[PDB]
Amino acid sequence: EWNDLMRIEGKAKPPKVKGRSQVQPKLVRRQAEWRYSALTEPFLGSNKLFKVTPVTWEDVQGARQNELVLNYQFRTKLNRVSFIDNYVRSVVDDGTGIVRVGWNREIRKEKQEVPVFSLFPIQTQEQADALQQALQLRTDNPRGYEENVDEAIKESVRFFDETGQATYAVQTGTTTTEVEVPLANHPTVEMLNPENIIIDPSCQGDINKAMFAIVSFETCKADLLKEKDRYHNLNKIDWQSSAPVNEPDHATTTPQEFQISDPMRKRVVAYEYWGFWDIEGNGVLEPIVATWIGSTLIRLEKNPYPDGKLPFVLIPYMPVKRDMYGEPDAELLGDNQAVLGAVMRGMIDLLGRSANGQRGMPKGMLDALNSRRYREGEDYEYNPTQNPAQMIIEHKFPELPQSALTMATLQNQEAESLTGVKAFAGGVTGESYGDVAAGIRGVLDAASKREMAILRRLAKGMSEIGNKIIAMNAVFLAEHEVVRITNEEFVTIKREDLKGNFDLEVDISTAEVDNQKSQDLGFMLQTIGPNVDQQITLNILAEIADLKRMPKLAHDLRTW
Amino acid sequence: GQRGMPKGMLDALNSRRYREGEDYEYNPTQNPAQMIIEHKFPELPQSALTM
Amino acid sequence: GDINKAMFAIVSFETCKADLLKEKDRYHNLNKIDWQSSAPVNEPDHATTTPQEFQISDPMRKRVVAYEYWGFWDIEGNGVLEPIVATWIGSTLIRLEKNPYPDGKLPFVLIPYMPVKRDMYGEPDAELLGDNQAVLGAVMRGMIDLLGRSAN
Amino acid sequence: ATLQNQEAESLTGVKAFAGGVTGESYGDVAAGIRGVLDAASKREMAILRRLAKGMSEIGNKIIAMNAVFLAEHEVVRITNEEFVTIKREDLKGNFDLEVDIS
Amino acid sequence: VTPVTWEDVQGARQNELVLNYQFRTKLNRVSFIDNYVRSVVDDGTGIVRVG
Amino acid sequence: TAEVDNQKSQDLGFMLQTIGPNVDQQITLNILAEIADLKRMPKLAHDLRTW
Amino acid sequence: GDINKAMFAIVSFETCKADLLKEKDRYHNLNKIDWQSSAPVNEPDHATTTP
Amino acid sequence: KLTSWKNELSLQALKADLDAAKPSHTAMMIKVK
Repeated sequence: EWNDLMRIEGKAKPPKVKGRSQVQPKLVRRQAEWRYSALTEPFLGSNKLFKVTPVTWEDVQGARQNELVLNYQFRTKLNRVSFIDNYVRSVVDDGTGIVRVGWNREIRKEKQEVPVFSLFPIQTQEQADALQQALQLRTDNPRGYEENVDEAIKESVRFFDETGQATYAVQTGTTTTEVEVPLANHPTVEMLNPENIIIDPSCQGDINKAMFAIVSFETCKADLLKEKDRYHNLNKIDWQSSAPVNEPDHATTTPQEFQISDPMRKRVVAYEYWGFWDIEGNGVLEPIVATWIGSTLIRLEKNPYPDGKLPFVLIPYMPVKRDMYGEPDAELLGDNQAVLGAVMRGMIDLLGRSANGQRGMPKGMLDALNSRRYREGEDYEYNPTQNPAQMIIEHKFPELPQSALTMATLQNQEAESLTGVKAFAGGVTGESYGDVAAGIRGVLDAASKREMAILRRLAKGMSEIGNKIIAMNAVFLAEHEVVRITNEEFVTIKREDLKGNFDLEVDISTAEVDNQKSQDLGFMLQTIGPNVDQQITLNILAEIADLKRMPKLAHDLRTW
Repeated sequence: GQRGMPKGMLDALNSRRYREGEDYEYNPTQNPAQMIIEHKFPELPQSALTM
Repeated sequence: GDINKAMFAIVSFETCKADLLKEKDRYHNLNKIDWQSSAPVNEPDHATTTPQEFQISDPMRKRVVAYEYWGFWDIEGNGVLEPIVATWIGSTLIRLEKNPYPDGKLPFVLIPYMPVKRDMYGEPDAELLGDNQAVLGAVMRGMIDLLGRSAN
Repeated sequence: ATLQNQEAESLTGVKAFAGGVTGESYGDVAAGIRGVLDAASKREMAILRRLAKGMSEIGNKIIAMNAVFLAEHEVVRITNEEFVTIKREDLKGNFDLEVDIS
Repeated sequence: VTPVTWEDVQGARQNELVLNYQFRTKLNRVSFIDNYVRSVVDDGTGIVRVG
Repeated sequence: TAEVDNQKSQDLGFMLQTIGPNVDQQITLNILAEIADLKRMPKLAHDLRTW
Repeated sequence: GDINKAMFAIVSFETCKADLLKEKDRYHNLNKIDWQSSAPVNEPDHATTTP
Repeated sequence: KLTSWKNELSLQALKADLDAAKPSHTAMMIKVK
């Protein structure tokens, strides 16, 4: 009903009349139209989307590493602008937004020739110097070590890492070995159609208290074959039986008649069950996942993600107390839209149905010749009894009553009062999102704070998504990938500490936050004596340089 | 949007010509400018807005 | 609603024999092509500004419509999809090979003016303004008719 | 006529002789910090960012293609500096670079 | 083009120089920009082919 | 609230200005520690405290 | 009129067997309970959004 | 056979895919027109 009100469909459409208009102005569309651009801007003002801050003094390296990895992943693997637009539009239009977070992995086996090296004891000072230079290069610059050191010295360094004794290796022969090259290792974030996902109704208004959640999506055989070990009973599946046209419950934009010729690439609907079950029957509930296509159960296993919660995030546009869902603005504005449309139709019918351009002539004022002369457009002579100035009538549009304009203005004012959105005012709440930047001594009009609250509600969901993705990256990503992305030493996170989010805090980053942090750092540097300690000054300067996006200068200052 | 026309002002042919949307001729006894009425919305009283 | 999730993309363009001969190794079966059969006028589907009756005398410089297929196919039949490219003119397949570009994605970029949630395409401003334009035109026509039809 | 014009301007958000200065404020450190613009400017800014995203994608694709197709001597001629080599394995994932409109 | 890490300055400068030279020499930037913006505004969606 | 932290920072700065910087190093280091803490700089505060 | 001076307070909530079994020591006589007899539909006094 | 691949697409598959995808594009183009 809300979508029909938004798009003027269903009951919202005016009745069809042969001799009258069928026009309706779009009020809810307009109010949401400024809201979209009001909300979307804060999330796209800077190149960096996520900000990670340490909780203690020991967490700085981990926070920097996780921030770099998360920013790289969001910049490369996802289209940020489209995702933000879809997220904001769904939240505004439906009142509730469900986000699905998952992991995508694909590995290909390849065979490459690998040289065989035979160890030999280190002799003379030249070998020791070469090994020391290789170790120093690895410590200072991983990329230079990977590109320039060459394979034999790399093998020597690996043996030094494994065994304390230094050794020298000489190539003997080449042997073919099987190596796995992963094409894609990146998280996936996707908005979900509300009709697709079904949540436990007995959750008592809290998503975490929900026992189970079921989501239906479109998939092909290639996606299932990407991870062969994960799925079973693939041969028993009949692809024709499970089709988008066959299941009316699934809501999708795919045409009903579209079918790909290749059986491997054909799309079939599948279901998943995320919830808690008593697997051992002793009264202990643990998270599980189950996937079935049609009537065949293909996948059954425990929850793979470390967090142990359902990978869904809900964000309400307008919260309802002790309720999970939210409400849009169409509920308050449907009546006003209907009344405004009725008034506008009345005015347009009034103008259209009237006769315009016609001319009325009294009988007997002009005889045949004079009437013809008047019609052609030349001078004429009339009977003095009738006065052409008054008797000749040229029709015009009727005058509009003031009641229609007054009522249209009243409906518009009531709509703006209820919604809190004006045509050409507001929208600048995003510049004041930063706490240190503008929260301190920041005065905004009454209309800005509602948008501020909505922005905070969206930012909470964004922070939850970031935390989930960080938790997944802590396990799935390997050491060499993180070293390649960050070009720094790796920091390890213990598996038992993964359940509880310590040492980290995730929040949306804005341009003004960085400027205010730079000003605070400058003030702190001014307050402390420059000659008190050189290390503190160098670290402060490096922190200031980082916020200004000069990494070479910051690295030079740090290692000075 | 309704239109009311007095009886006898226009004969059959002139009435049809008026209805189609072309020029016509009327009897001088009655004046179409005042006789032809196009109904409109009534004016809202000030009492409702004041209250 | 995601361009990256698309399995395939097909684009039609106008080309001449010289362009194909620029890279002889890439294309095959050039002799079997009948140039007259494949023409912009012959195919109503292709949309172009070229005049229907315009024709270049030189056979080498004559323009013919061609099609390309950018998508993922299971080349080895073991369930692994890899990007490919295929070009055909008329009913003859001239080129077939893997994706040359390092990125491995379809070389197309889509930008929407006004995004539609869970949809690829966008919308212009004419959708909202058509009725207003019609009403304004009607009012202006009424005013001009009122002035013009009067005797002055 | 005035009502139709006002409704069209409200729906579209574009006026006759106002606005259009959003592009000068696109710079992040330039004007995004402590930059206040009217409500009508932010829609144009959003559309401009949507265009800039496609421009960045085009630039990334062209850089990826230049990484393979262009030879060493051509790049040396263009830049008049020493050549820097990029490995073929790193071509799939865009590391070390970020492209944006200047 | 901006570096992500401290080692990327030379590569960023090289790629920026090459890209700017190519776009300045091999293309008519003004006409391309006008066509791009006009098509995006008029049709609501713009498709760019890179080769 | 955010403004409470700012006002506490201003009060600490005023107290640091009023008291002689050289009368006691421990008091100055401590005051700098709470000033850094209110600015969300745990590492700087820890460095100042254990200096 | 004072909450602290209140002698008793009674609250009704919805729970499952797993919640009670989380801490087995606290609860007794779990077997004697019949789950069907005590249901949200059975008790009109309890107000909840559960269907 | 243009290529040495074990499974080759052939022109009929591409033509069938184009014919299948055509109806949606044809309906969409009406809005742009």
